[PDB]
Amino acid sequence: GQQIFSQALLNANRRGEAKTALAEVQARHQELLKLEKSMAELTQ
Amino acid sequence: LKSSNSLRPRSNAVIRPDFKFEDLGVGGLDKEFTKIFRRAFASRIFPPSVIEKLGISHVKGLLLYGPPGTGKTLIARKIGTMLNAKEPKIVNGPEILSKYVGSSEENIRNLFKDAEAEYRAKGEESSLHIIIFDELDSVFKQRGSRGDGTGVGDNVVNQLLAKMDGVDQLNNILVIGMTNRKDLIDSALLRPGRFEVQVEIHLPDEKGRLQIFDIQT
Amino acid sequence: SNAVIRPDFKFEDLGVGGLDKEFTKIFRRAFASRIFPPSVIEKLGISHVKGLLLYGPPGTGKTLIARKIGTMLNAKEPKIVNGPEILSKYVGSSEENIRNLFKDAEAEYRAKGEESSLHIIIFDELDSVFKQRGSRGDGTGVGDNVVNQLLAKMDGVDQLNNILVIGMTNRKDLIDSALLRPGRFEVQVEIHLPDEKGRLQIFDIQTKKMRENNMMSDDVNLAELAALTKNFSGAEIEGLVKSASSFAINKTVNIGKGATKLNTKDIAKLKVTREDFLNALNDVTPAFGISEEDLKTCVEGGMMLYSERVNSILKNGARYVRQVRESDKSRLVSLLIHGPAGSGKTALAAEIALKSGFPFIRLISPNELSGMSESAKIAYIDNTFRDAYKSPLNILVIDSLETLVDWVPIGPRFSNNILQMLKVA
Amino acid sequence: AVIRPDFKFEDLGVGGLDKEFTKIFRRAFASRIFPPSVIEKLGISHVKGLLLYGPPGTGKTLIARKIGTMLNAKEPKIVNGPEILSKYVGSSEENIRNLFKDAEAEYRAKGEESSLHIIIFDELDSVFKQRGSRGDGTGVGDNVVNQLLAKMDGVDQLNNILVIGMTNRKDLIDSALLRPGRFEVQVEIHLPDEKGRLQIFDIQTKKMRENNMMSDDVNLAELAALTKNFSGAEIEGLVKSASSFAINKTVNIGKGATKLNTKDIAKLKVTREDFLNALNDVTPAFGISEEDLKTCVEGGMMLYSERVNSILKNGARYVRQVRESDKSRLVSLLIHGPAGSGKTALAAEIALKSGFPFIRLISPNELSGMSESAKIAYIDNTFRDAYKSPLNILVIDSLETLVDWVPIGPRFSNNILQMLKVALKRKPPQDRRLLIMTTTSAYSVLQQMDILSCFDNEIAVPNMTNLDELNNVMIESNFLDDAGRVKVINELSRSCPNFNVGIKKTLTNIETARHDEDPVNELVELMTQSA
Ligand SMILES: Nc1ncnc2c1ncn2[C@@H]1O[C@H](COP(=O)(O)OP(=O)(O)OP(=O)(O)O)[C@@H](O)[C@H]1O
Ligand SMILES: Nc1ncnc2c1ncn2[C@@H]1O[C@H](COP(=O)(O)OP(=O)(O)OP(=O)(O)O)[C@@H](O)[C@H]1O
Ligand SMILES: Nc1ncnc2c1ncn2[C@@H]1O[C@H](COP(=O)(O)OP(=O)(O)OP(=O)(O)O)[C@@H](O)[C@H]1O
Ligand SMILES: Nc1ncnc2c1ncn2[C@@H]1O[C@H](COP(=O)(O)OP(=O)(O)OP(=O)(O)O)[C@@H](O)[C@H]1O
Ligand SMILES: Nc1ncnc2c1ncn2[C@@H]1O[C@H](COP(=O)(O)OP(=O)(O)O)[C@@H](O)[C@H]1O
Repeated sequence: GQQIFSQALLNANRRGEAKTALAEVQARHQELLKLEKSMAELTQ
Repeated sequence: LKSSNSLRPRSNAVIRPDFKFEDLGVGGLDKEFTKIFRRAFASRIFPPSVIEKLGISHVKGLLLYGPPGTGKTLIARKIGTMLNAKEPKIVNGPEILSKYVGSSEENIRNLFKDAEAEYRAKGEESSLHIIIFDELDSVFKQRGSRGDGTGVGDNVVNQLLAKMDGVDQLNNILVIGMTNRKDLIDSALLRPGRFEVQVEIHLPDEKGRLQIFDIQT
Repeated sequence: SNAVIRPDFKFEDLGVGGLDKEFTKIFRRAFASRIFPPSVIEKLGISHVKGLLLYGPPGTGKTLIARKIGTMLNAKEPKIVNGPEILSKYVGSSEENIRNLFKDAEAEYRAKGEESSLHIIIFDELDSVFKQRGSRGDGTGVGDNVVNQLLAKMDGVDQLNNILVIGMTNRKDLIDSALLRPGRFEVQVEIHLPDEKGRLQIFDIQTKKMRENNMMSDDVNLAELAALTKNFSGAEIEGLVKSASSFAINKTVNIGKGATKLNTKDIAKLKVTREDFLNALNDVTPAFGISEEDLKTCVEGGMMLYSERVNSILKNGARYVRQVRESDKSRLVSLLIHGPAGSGKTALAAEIALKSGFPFIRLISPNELSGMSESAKIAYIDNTFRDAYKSPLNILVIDSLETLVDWVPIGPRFSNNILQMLKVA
Repeated sequence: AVIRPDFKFEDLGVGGLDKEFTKIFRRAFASRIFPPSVIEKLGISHVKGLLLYGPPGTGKTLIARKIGTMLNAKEPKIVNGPEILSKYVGSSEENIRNLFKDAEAEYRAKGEESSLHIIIFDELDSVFKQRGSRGDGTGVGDNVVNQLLAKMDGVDQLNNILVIGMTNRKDLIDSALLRPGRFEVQVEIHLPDEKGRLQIFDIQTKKMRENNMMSDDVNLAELAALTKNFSGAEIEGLVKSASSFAINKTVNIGKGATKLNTKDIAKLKVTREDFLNALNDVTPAFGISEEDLKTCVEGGMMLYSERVNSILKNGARYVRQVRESDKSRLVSLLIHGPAGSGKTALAAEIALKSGFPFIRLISPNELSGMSESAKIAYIDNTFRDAYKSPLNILVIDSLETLVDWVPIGPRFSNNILQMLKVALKRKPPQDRRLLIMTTTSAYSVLQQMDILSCFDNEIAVPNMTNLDELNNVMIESNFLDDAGRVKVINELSRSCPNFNVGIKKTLTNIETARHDEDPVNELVELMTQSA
């Protein structure tokens, strides 16, 4: 005769993968921007 | 639209003057309908000018109580779905409790955002909103009483108190509750400004029985 | 340059009726240090108070005050927080949230020193989360941590000296003790029901624009209405006005019977009459004035002076009422009426009571206690006596003492504990 | 090294707690004064853990704040409790074992030469609660205790760390940390005594007195006398509250507009009455007593007869005896007599005149509303409290009512009675003295209880009977003029010479007759029926 709650904790899981889903998009993004710049010159 | 002079009761009336109490389909109760419709749905028909010169804010609460199987939910339903307003946000009795440390009270907070948003955005011309608590007497019990050994029986009531009448105003809502035992609801919920009009619904008299029979068949 | 409280300011413009003696204290203790030359107060080597608590029964006006203080004081925008809004799911987000409120005050205080502007945060309803740490409430242990964080941040090891916190509640005895120490929530004020003059002030405030827009009949007499509404709190006068308006306004549209009656002529001469108010007294009813209805009901049969001894006893009673009213050292007087059963005792006692005009009148009878357990009875009785130490003048009436102590001659049987309680009390 | 060469502790804010300062200094930093060589030669290890605790608002935070600047210490690391915790898994634990790197690196670097590193945990009880709480949830509330415990017990020979943990409630702390090697020394900080009270007032009013902002009228000694149970925080609140009154005489807040008399700004000065108003404003939160006895004698004495004087002299004799002798460590007295004659006032008066450190009264008034077990516990705690101070006076009121006597059963609570019977014969602990005065009105009932054998001496209080004493009380009460007071007594002499009333009823009748008709026809009339 009593009753219980529950809680959450965010675990390295996100400490890494979610921060990586910023760093690893913008950085591959940096590679893609470089590609785009080179293609622009090539097309010219 | 825009009327230079001689404006209407309401460009988009909630009751819409083609209305009479023989259309609802609830027999018997007749004085109750009069008192309810006068105390609540009378201040939302007159032109905004006179009401604004009168400075009276519309009543934002309705309580129906009575024995089992008398017609309460019928009234709630007909009021919900025979008007000109946004759709009701129904909640059943213990539909609010949630698992984690902070989800029930967040759920209670969730119910008001569209109303505050539209009131903030527009003001006095926001359409009415309605939210119906079913079987109010399940969770909202007197604070400090035996039971709810867990610390929920207070926080839930607390959030609702703070949210119906707080430092930030709001006057485009109408909340209705239904129950069989009004002696257990918290006392601070039954003051003017929170659930103002209370109505008992009793067993029918004989003529009312004749009315109900004619309504059913 | 930025003296908060606005060089010309009057309590009259706040818009709160009654409570003329509290604002004096609040402003004297709280804001009486911040509108003075900094050099002087620096010499005085004191620190501005940083706490405020407002407590009382529901509907007495303890949220209006906070709002007006927030809005009228030429400070930063107030930071409102509703009661249980702090908590959060993830571990450690609740405690972090309560220390996110203080960041900007500290941010200003490091830079501009003692020239920062006041910051004000209002906690609505304190007692929900800040209970006395130590019990077993949830099974997780969050509330203790939140109380902890607030404790450490209000005073702590670092000085802020440019912040103010306001709090409201209906139950003050559950707040954890450490909060109430001086240095945290210093000034504490009770807000209670008004008297007659406060009632008149409130009626004046509410029906203000009423009158100047020429929508009130000339028949209504506010003094009479203030005299009628005895135990009304501040939040039910507004209900009365609303109801009176509904009665007055219903006479035109005729909701339900038939519409289209709304026409310029009818609505061009709206005027709330006195009858409307009297009709509205039948809709709104007090919540604290629930016992005087019993007393008036006890003399329903009516008083008939079949003799003169009746007159003599009544005069003696009135004499005693006068004596207690006029004395200063006689703070307690007790009387007894005895006589054969059926002789009409209760009616006479109530009948004396109702003419007194005292602020506070209450009655205990076997009626109220029926169905209760013993512990429940003793608790109720004690509560009722402790409630009678508030108002300056009070009247209490006990009915049928013998039946309260549950006497039957067969045993004899009776309950001793209640008897002792009454004798002691 | 470990204390600055330029320091004497006189300059500091902390005052009134000097014994505690010496104990901490002796047991904490003493071992780090000599060169290291001595300590190992003596085979003594260093202390590692400290605990400070007391009621809320006693000054512990002030100490914790100033000690760092006080003793040439490395800037202590301050962390409040609930910030160690964090969202992500493993973050709290690493956070705990993220504090000790600098000291440990210095330790590996420089052996025993390493300087002292001090870290203080404000609010120790927040996170380090009992590690057997249960709850079936996220276990971060336990592994933190394990992490600190590992880094503090299995230290790997780190002998240059002192942790100071401050709390308001020892009981909530996990017991695993209260053991040798781990928070060995515990120092209690309790409420100040009178002299420290004066120190605190002086410290608070330094800057005031220096700048000539206080009137010479003010007398600190009187104020220190008045504040019976005020802690330092309450004293500061008093100071600023008293200041607010002086402030609020030039600036008239609310009323009128802002009217600042620029001349009186330079003549601002605080005065005694302002302090008195302030005393009326603030109240303490401890209280205990010294008010109930004062209100119990509000009506005051009249010395209407010699009997009062004789009784008072006897009481003075007894208090002298208990004060002087060391073999008499317990004395009990009974005061019995007719109902309403006035017993309670006399005992209260004697106790008040005694002037012992320790005084309380027990009355049915306090105990009202409680359950039997609660009453038993209350009385027991009160007694246990009384066994503390070197000298003690205890008063017991209306014993018969405490035992719930009604003569029809006769019904009464036996448990309370027998508890009292055992308790009134208990000699206090060694080298303590106690003096009990109990009052009653039902001597015969007590005789039937056969509890008359634990009373060393009994005192009667006969009510007055002679018309002279009536004249005395009447002249003291100023009921009427001189001729009135004469005529009434002349009339009463022949109306009813034999006379037996008491005292309380007399005052009541006097007041009533004053209210209605101070002629004979009321006062004498009532006086006659009552007798
Ligand atoms: N006055 C009435 N006129 C017509 N039908 C009615 C009336 N009162 C009740 N009924 C009939 O009763 C049915 C059930 O009533 P209702 O939904 O009000 O139950 P309830 O009163 O909410 O009961 P409970 O207290 O158990 O929740 C309705 O669908 C309707 O057909
Ligand atoms: N003394 C008063 N002066 C002015 N207005 C008042 C007064 N008393 C009540 N009112 C008005 O009536 C209402 C009082 O509601 P309020 O916001 O005070 O709730 P509350 O009393 O704080 O309720 P609770 O304390 O239970 O939360 C407001 O509309 C307020 O303007
Ligand atoms: N002078 C009077 N004295 C007594 N009763 C009077 C007098 N004049 C009128 N009455 C009427 O007499 C009735 C008194 O009945 P009441 O119930 O007070 O009697 P009671 O003895 O108190 O009741 P019970 O027998 O239960 O003790 C009421 O109807 C009251 O109006
Ligand atoms: N010499 C005196 N002896 C006793 N009472 C005195 C004396 N002088 C003045 N008084 C006043 O007489 C009153 C004595 O009342 P007290 O309450 O002591 O009566 P009591 O007999 O203890 O009451 P109870 O009958 O309830 O036991 C007090 O107001 C006290 O101040
Ligand atoms: N000797 C003293 N004893 C107690 N309080 C003092 C003393 N000297 C100054 N104070 C004042 O009392 C307060 C200290 O309270 P604090 O120790 O923070 O209470 P807590 O026990 O909650 O930590 C400060 O505001 C300080 O100015």
